[PDB]
Amino acid sequence: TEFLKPRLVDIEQVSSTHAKVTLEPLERGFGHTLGNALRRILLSSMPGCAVTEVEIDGVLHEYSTKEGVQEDILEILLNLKGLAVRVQGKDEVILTLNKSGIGPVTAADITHDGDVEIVKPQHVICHLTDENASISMRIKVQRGRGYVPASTRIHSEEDERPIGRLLVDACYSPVERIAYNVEAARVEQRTDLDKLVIEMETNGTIDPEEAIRRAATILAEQLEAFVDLR
Amino acid sequence: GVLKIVKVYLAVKRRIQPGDKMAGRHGNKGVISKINPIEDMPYDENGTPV
Amino acid sequence: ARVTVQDAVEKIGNRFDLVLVAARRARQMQVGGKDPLVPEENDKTTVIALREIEEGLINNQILDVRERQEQQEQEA
Amino acid sequence: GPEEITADIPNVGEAALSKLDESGIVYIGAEVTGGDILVGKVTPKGETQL
Amino acid sequence: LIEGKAIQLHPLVCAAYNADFDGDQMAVHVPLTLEAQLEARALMMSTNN
RNA sequence: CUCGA
Ligand SMILES: [Mg+2]
Repeated sequence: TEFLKPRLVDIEQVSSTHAKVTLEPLERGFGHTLGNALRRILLSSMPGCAVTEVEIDGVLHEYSTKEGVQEDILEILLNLKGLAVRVQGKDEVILTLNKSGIGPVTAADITHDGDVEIVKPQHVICHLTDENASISMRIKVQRGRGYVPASTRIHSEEDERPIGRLLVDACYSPVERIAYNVEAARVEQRTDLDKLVIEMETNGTIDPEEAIRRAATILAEQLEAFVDLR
Repeated sequence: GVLKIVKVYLAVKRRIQPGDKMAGRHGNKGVISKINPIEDMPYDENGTPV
Repeated sequence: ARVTVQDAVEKIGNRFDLVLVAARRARQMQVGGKDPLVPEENDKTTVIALREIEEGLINNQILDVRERQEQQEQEA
Repeated sequence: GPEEITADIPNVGEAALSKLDESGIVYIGAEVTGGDILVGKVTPKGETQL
Repeated sequence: LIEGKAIQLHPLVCAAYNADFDGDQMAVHVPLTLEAQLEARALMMSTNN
């Protein structure tokens, strides 16, 4: 009776988003303790990238319209919140969009640099209807954690930003939903051992080999205040 | 007795807070009490929170 | 005597005398400048009076004697 | 005397007149908060004792 | 002191108030003096009623 | 006068 320690044994990709990670082996109690202390951290705080500020030329606020587009500009701001990017080198980038001609404006038409990579290129942003009409915007992407609304950012700034720089609400977390299952492990003599199958579902801006390592680094950091300091 | 009149049109956007009256279609009223985190809501065995 | 005032009212006798006695005592520390007897432990001048009452250190006869002796001391 | 809508306002610094334009009326699309001045209007006051 | 815009009440005193949380409103009055502040602690506190 | 408890 000493212990047995788990290990990251298997990772498979159902789709570009859906993944299923197993851990093996566990004892009796720890199969249902780690499986609930890894859902409560992977949903709350995981670092991702999100769109923060959109600046379309010719337009002052978000409650007007532009010529030759189907949606209002507020619908374009609602479309640009669901954009799954991945910034590797820097910590804040600015992307440009330019389009002219009849047809939709997909997310693949953004002139990206070498580091950022729009992972879902079939996204839909706008709809152009006239030949002479065009669109042009600059899009700021930051790195964050959790959910930061627009009122907090407009309250926690002091420099005068120019009229036209619209603000978007930022939801940073990549993980959409996550479940876990505990099945009887396949060990030949220690029969009552358990395994833990964490079933992750996200968008394409995270790696399931890295998310569990971040979510266990956080848990081994927060328990460091319990192991020595009383 | 009036020289000139200026009219200014604001545009307030309002989220939900603790206090905003919500109600169904069958006459069940209510006041929102707490905005939980996502991981505290009861979830079924497929992962979807309520 | 922060949560409930059951300990204090069983010494003075009724609530309407407890209120007047504690309001008289709580003004000698507000602007008179007299020092409290119980340790303060970060409280306003009302709860210090309601705690001085409940430990037998402040009454109506004591609050009359303690100011009449000081009026005689002001006479000297 | 008549009242006037001027960008000049007494007893108020630059921190509130940043969004007022040349003529004294706020720009279209300027994000305002509680207490900020939208139209700068001053009124003449008859002289009082001190 | 809580953030938000709604007076949070204890769930046990609602039998006395006859207050259902379906859009009710309650008024907030402050006592100013030092006698009235002692008539709200020894006479009208909710742990005495 | 219409609405809310
Ligand atoms: Mg009601």
